[PDB]
Amino acid sequence: MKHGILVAYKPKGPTSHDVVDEVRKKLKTRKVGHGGTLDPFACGVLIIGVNQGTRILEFYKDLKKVYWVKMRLGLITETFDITGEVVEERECNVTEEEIREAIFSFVGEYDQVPPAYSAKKYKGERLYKLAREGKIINLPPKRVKIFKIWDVNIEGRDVSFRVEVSPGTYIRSLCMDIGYKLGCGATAVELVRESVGPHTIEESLNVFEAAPEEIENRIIPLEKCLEWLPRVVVHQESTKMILNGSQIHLEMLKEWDGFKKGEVVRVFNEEGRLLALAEAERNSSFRQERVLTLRKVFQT
RNA sequence: GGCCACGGUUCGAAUCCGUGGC
Repeated sequence: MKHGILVAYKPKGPTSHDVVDEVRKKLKTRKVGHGGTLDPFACGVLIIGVNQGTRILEFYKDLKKVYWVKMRLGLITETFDITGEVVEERECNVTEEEIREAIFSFVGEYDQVPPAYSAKKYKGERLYKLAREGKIINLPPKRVKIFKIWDVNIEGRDVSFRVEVSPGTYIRSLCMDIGYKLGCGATAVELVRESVGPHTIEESLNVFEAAPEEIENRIIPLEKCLEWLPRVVVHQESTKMILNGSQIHLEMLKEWDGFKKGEVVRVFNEEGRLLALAEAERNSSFRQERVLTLRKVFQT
């Protein structure tokens, strides 16, 4: 029974949950989840948690992502992709200069409204559910930031490019907005998430074509997970304490590794075991004041 | 853990997580 994260590949077609089920089918379990959904029409990196690993999934939602996208100008749908049933073709007569101009005009920060077809919630129901019932929701915008755009390739009306964006950014909205700026409209047709944080699509595995063994081996152990984030070590004695509630104090730490305030921290004992993730209560300077407050404990 | 309500995450998560209650 392994416990950790699995960098999987979601083929174009099935939903993010269809991925989980596939996994939990192979590993014969139920403790399975993902740390970030991918629209069915898209494909790429999908962080999948196994057993105790599901507990750390929430930390991947804050990682930068890298997508390769291909939108089609002059196309518009209600879902912002090619799976929409209400399409509207529009005449596109813009110069490649006007296109690239619009594309890079988005590098930076802007307020992105979430597509009505999102998993966001309004009043106990999911937007995509409400949208299908005929009620479109207009949620408040989210200041999203586009870090950079590269490998732009223009072919007639099919524009394509790579982009790195902050967490919570919708590539569907990005395209729709670029199509607006261009007046002809735009719709995402192909979307490929090349990476989430440091997890590439190369390090990924197509759980749908692999066997249990193959899937098992590719699971990263809680220790090796969340490579980013500060890691502190505690004297082998204090371990039993931590595994039984108990906050962490100065006299329990053996190594520091500077960190912030409410910043998450990894807690290792001496034998080299992840004991728990905890939020700092201070900074990182030189009395038994609780210096770290538990945030999650692992009974692997 | 389980059973309810509410959120989260790039859309068909009841199924994963997180918050409240028991």
